[PDB]
Amino acid sequence: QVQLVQSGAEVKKPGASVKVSCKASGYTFTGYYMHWVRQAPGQGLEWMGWINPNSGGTNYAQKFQGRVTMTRDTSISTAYMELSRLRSDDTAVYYCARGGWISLYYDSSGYPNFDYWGQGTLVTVSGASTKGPSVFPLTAALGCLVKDYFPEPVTVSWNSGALTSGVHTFPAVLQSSGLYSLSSVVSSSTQTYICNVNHSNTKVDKR
Amino acid sequence: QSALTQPASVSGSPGQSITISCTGTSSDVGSYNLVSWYQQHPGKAPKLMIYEVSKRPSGVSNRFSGSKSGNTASLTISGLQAEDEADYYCCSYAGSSTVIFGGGTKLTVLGQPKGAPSVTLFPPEELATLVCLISDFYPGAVTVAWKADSSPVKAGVETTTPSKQSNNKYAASSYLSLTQWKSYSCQVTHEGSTVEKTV
Repeated sequence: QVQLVQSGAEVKKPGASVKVSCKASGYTFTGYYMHWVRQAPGQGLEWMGWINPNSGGTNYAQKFQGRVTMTRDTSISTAYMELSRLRSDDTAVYYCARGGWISLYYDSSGYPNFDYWGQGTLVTVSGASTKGPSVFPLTAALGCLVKDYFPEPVTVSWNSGALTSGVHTFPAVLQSSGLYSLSSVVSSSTQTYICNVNHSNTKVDKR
Repeated sequence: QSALTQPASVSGSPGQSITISCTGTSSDVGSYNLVSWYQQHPGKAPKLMIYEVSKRPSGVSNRFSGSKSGNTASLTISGLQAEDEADYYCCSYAGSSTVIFGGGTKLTVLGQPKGAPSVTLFPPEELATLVCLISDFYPGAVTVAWKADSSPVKAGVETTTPSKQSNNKYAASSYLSLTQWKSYSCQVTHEGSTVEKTV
């Protein structure tokens, strides 16, 4: 049975490099194209390129041409993908996948038939450093807006834990700066509302 | 390197037939019968469901079929089940030994009637950040458009992926970071229907 086993998760800073391995078993490694596909969180699949493990021949998608190198070691049936000069948006799950049978006489490198996949290798790219959040105030609707913090998580409460009904704390958004932002929301009233926020050793209170 | 065009979301009731479209150009989808469909459940690798437009790998249920007309390929799922709920990607040969994926389609199998989105738009000590808060919507897919007065703005926008609330509905948020603030509108469209908030 065909198995594609990838290396473990990677943590990197911008400008650095990452090299992901894909060890193949259960078939003849040099007989099939190996493709690389990546997927940023919540985003779509994105083809990166292929390699001929028998010859070492590659192609790469235009978008990664100049930054990516695909190599192979046939003695241990292992393919490699190295991505250089990493940026925050290179953060993704990287998959190796077996493509078409390698023929002379036909170019089957472009066949989108990926019958077997690696389990995927997460690499997270971040240049951001620890920063405390700023906290701002927003049937009646109320809430507070907390800008530019790092990292996850934060715990937010209202009136030091007294209120829960109709209370909604939104998931953080990750900005192109490497920083997070969220909002927590819960007129009739004759009321003090404080949103109590915990992180950076951060404890703030805000109406 | 322009992705194939798929619907962002598709929904159906159990037992129904659903169809997901994949629109490319005459130079890929429409020049070849090299179109594949992939099913992806969260946290797992994609899985080949259909290849060469209409062929099924062994093991794949016969409820999944594929067809192609012109530059548009289509995945059809009959007798919908709860487990068929996933993300679906079309993929085609793109010419010149390259491969291109479609943008992806979220298939939702309705376990509750489609509802809302409720939109709260905040124009907010800081005087600039406009905040569009989106909640209680089902299925879990929305797209967000920002307007300065009556003219679009697409720069400086950060939006979350939809996240599941306890009531199997979804929540999301879109941020507009500005300087120019001195009306604004947040436009969220859900299942082809637009919900608008103005400040």
